[PDB]
Amino acid sequence: MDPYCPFDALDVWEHRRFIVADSRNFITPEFPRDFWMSPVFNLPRETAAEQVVVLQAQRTAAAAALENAAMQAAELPVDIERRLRPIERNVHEI
Amino acid sequence: FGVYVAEGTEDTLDVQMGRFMETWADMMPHHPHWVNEHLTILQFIAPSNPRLRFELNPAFDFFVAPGDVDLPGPQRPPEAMPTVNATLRIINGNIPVPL
Repeated sequence: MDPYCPFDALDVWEHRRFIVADSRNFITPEFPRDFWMSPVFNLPRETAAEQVVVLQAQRTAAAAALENAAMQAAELPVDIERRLRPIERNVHEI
Repeated sequence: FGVYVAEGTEDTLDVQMGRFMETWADMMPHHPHWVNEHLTILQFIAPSNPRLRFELNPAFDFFVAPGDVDLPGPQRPPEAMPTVNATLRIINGNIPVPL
């Protein structure tokens, strides 16, 4: 599991002012790796397929309601022509 | 613990509470310092107090919270860099007891 390395370790005694070829040490945190929990991708409760099914069912319900509105609102011209024509004839009777 | 808020999970509040129980058993790796208010004002003012430099204005609190995380978020705690966030201390009595 350990990444491979030709050099095990050596003894280095750094100074402050004369760090020549200023490197970038790999910093490490101080909290134990036991507190650093492993990652888990929390899967969503629903799937996009179930989303499609539910949204399509809702679209079917909305379309049924819109069709009901259409059949109730398509007769209004029929009401117009059923109500005024007898009255227009009555006015013509004068 | 005291800075993260989660989501409802469409549950019976028993299993939903239940899982929170064991996730809480180890959620705090250490002492959350915000529960240590038994100390007197003398102990509080002392520089060994860590939360001193997280108190700069009476109207707000200063604290560490997950960064780049929208609250509330998924109940499983996301891991990110710790950052500093502040809130409104509306209640004047919410000022720390030593103060």
